[PDB]
Amino acid sequence: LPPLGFAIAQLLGIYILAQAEDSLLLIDMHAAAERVNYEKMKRQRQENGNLQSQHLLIPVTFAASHEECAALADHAETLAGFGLELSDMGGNTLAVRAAPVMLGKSDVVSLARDVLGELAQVASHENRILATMSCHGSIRAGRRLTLPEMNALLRDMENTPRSNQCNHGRPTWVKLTLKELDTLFLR
Amino acid sequence: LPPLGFAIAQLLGIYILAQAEDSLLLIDMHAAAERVNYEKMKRQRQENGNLQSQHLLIPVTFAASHEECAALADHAETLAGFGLELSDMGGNTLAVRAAPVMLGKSDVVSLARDVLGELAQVGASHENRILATMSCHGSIRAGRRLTLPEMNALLRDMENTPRSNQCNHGRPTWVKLTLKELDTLF
Amino acid sequence: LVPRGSHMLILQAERDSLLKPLQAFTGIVERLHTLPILSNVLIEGRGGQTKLLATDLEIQIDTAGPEGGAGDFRITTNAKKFQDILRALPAGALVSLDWDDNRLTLKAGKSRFALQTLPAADFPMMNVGEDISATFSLGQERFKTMLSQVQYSMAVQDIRYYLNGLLMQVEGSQLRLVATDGHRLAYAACAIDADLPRAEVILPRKTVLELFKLLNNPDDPIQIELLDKQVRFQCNGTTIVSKVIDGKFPDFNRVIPLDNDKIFVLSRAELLGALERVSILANEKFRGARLFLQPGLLSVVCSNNEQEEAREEIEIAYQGGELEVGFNIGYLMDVLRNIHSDDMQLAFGDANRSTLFTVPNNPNFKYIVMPMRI
Amino acid sequence: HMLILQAERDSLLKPLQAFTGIVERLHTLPILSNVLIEGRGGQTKLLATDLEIQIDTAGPEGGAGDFRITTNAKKFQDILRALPAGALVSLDWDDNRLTLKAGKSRFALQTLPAADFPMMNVGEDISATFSLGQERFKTMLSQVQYSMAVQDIRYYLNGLLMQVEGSQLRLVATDGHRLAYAACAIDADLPRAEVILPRKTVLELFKLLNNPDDPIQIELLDKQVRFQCNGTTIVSKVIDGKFPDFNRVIPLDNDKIFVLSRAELLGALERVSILANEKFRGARLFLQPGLLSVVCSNNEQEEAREEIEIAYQGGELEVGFNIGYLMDVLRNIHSDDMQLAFGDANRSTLFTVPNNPNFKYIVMPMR
Amino acid sequence: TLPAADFPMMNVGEDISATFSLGQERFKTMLSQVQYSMAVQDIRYYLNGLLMQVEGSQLRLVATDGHRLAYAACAIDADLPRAEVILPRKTVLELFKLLNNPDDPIQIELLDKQVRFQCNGTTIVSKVI
Repeated sequence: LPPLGFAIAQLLGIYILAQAEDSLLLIDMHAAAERVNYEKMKRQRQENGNLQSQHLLIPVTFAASHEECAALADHAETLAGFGLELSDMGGNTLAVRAAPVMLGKSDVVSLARDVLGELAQVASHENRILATMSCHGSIRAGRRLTLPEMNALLRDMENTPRSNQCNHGRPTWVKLTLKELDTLFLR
Repeated sequence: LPPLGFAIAQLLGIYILAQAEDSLLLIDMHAAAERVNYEKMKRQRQENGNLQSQHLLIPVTFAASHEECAALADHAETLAGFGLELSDMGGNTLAVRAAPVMLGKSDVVSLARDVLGELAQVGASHENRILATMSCHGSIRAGRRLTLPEMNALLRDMENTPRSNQCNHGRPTWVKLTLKELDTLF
Repeated sequence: LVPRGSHMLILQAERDSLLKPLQAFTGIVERLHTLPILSNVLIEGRGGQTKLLATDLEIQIDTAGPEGGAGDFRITTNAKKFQDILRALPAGALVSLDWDDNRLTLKAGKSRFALQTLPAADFPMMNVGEDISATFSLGQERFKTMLSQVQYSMAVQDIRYYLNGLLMQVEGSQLRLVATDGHRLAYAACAIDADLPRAEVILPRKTVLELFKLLNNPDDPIQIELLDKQVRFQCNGTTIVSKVIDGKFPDFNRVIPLDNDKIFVLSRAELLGALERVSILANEKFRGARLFLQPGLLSVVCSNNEQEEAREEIEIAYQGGELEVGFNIGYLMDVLRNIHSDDMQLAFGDANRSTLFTVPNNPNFKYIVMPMRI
Repeated sequence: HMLILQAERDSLLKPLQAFTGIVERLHTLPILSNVLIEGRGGQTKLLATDLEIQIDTAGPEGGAGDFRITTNAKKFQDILRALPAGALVSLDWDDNRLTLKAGKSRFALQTLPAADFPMMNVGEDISATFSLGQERFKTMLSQVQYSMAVQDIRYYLNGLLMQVEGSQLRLVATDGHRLAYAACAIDADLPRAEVILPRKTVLELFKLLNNPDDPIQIELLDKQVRFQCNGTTIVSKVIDGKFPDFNRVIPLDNDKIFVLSRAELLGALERVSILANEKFRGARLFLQPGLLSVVCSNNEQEEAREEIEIAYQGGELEVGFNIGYLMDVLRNIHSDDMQLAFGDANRSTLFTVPNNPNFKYIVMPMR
Repeated sequence: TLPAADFPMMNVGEDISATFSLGQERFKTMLSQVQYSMAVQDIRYYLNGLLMQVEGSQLRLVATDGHRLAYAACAIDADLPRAEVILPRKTVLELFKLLNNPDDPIQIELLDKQVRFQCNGTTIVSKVI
């Protein structure tokens, strides 16, 4: 009954699910589990004022080229409004002490560094701030898909999807029909 | 042994997909298994002069058209040579007590009917009924191939068995896609 | 001299006297490794006494096996098959181990087993450092209690590798176990019967779990020796040698808050049950739980995607100011699950900084969680 | 980029080849796969170890001023052997990289610090020191090696007992089913001492004894043994245990004694072994006055038989043997005649060299 | 022993499409020049072998595994029509063993889907691929 539902192999880096009424499909990768998993970040940006965040205990210091405080000290309200909270511990050293939970796993240094240089502007409304945060704070290249969530991940990605999320211009789920498989058997 | 591929899953009913160093490969399970079954049956026929047999629980309720019973009355030694031993129940019905191994798994009535209707007009003398006519089981038609620790066994079809590339007609039975399927994503 | 390929007795023992020492050497055996002999257990006989040994190149565990003489020997055999065979034998069955070339023969009842062996010279042995920086000992009950009080705050496979093990530190006559993931931290301490200079190691998580299994005699002590970047634990006739995590552990002193003013003591079991109840209708992935603290009342509230809400209240002996603070309910539940005391003391500052969990009249345990903004 | 070494190809490869034996190609410790090169005072030393046997030798000469490096033994030896006959090889040191330059070939190899190389804790308490010609030592080792056990459960049998008493040196080897005993006179007067040389040390020492004229010096440390010859030093641990009493094994009353041609018996065994059950082979010997018959049969009921004429009169005896235990002594002993002493099918069999008391070989027959 | 009645002789072909002969040393040199390019247990059964092709007075040996190819050729004392067979790898190795007389000639006959090699009083009949 439900369109676009299956779970097949996810060979090494491109997930595959084939039960959509005699037409096999293939999920892109975490490249899909990050584009679709972070459009709900835009949908959660409206439910409450700011992105739900966890404090840390031990703050994390990093390099922060040119101290990147031209984008942190002045732009502290919006930066805290999208989850990250940083303090300036010493000269040319930045210490993050709170990070959004939708990243979850780890490595707040990468998120902080590649979001600090993104908000260097001044319109004032930059949606791209979300996009960068999506590209690494998801299922990372590593352990294979969880079979308990193999089909569930595809169903959830499609449920909150936006019909070819097109983060890279490439359609995530590529249709390929039974007749197309029969045709591609070059005789 | 880096093989043809390493079977990863099923594909909607007729294909079995296997990952290898190149990409995932779509093996037409029925076609490739028909090829390998024909090959193995002929290899087991040129040697020992008969096919491997197997008995089984639950005979089949053949229903045995009239003259096929008389064909069974004709020397059933050849039928034992095809791996099919079957018995008469009465009137004009039969039931197979033993089916050849390498096919099994259903519809043994079709195999026995093919060979037994071939037993009419004794001349034999052709022996090319062991093809798709007797290979009218292949692998599973469209249902199930277990949970994968038998899929690789069919993925070992063409190792040490010839007649791989060109099928019974010329239609391919495996790979079309390479690692460069990213073009499909445009 | 005996005829070639004659079955030579090497061991005989009652079933349990063999299976019990074996069961100390399977939590470290990796059932499918790149080295076949790493899947084996080593049995050594000398002067009538037996030792069983296993390793994963990181943790080497040995113990005394059953008795039986007959020609000082060393064998290796597949740990899983051998243990399965022993476990499938009757409760008090007598087991006889023979050797014939590359085959080992178990005889028990009317049962033969022909297992295979690998050369003992091929078994990798850990090179134990001969430099000991500190040696001490303490009761196994206290050490196991401390381990259970801290081992739930470690981070499993974090990019900061030093936050995966447990910091074991000795200073003067004090032993301290500190565990911390990223957000939470647990600290346990006790007194030891020595005067040792300050030293510290970072025990790997697998070492922590195996050490937790090892502590089975509450009244007997365990001895800990800090080698040069190795640790040797010894107790119950069993020796564990373990590699350590090489790195600097974070300073937990700056971690611990010192000015939390809103303090109240409440039942551990009641609070844990309330948190378990309210977590049912919370979001299943991130689990935001809000605590409302008012004089005489503590409320726990949770909500999920489907606009469902759960709320419980607890009467407490509190009179200070109100405070609304968010938490990841897993951190709250872990301490209540792993602590076996009746009451717990909760100290809050403001909703932006650390919250202190303590056990009343127990200065040796501390637990710090920092809140989320939910 | 400091140039640390330069030498002709053979002057480096030849010292290296004294170390490929004891390097284990895949080992738990990474640096144990590396050879240690140590240059001091213009002299070069090459060293390797497996923590059981450490071998060191003098390498080439040259500048070689105060360096210590470790580099992968197999790759370095393979690169050296792949170079022309008289190539000039130069080793440069750049931090963590070793550059090998030869002709028009550059190799960038990874190195490991010498501070991490496990030098053996060589003992300094020498009990007995002696020396003997390398050829005699090699002959005795060849006479006794084949009776050693390989990867046996009783680890003390996975080696060779070397025993010095008075002016006599004895090598004993056994596997619980056969025993080889060799003895010789050495120009020394030592208190009775004995060690259990490991099998790997036995084989490496077999490789070492290449100069038939020069002597080899053997020193007994406290549970270690040092061999020195040809500018090469081998320090080996000894097996911890007490070796079996070989006197209880050697029979002294086997009366069915006869002498026969070693080559003829070896050929007879090689011919008859072709037809036998493979796992349990045993060939049967039938000893009757004037005749020795070697018979084999297999599962398929095929039978092979050879007969050898011998000078013998005392009774008859049928006895089964594993042909390996026979062919080993027939192949490694270089006398034309062999003297066989038999008891019965239960007792052992004594193989000796006629008029040579210094060699004995005992085999337990089967049923 | 086993009876000679059971031992199966091969059904030797009776239609000789082509017959030629050449120096054994030259054939061995060509085979050694092309044998290393054969595939070893490739799934393409037709590549685990050696294509022998005769056209006019030209004898040609072709081998390939998909990634490489070897071609050898020679002039033979014949005017045969174009024909080609795929000798199996085992046949190639046994024939490589067979060619032990550099001066004597070897005769090759292409039967119907079979090839017969004759030289030094030895005959080998093999099925083509």
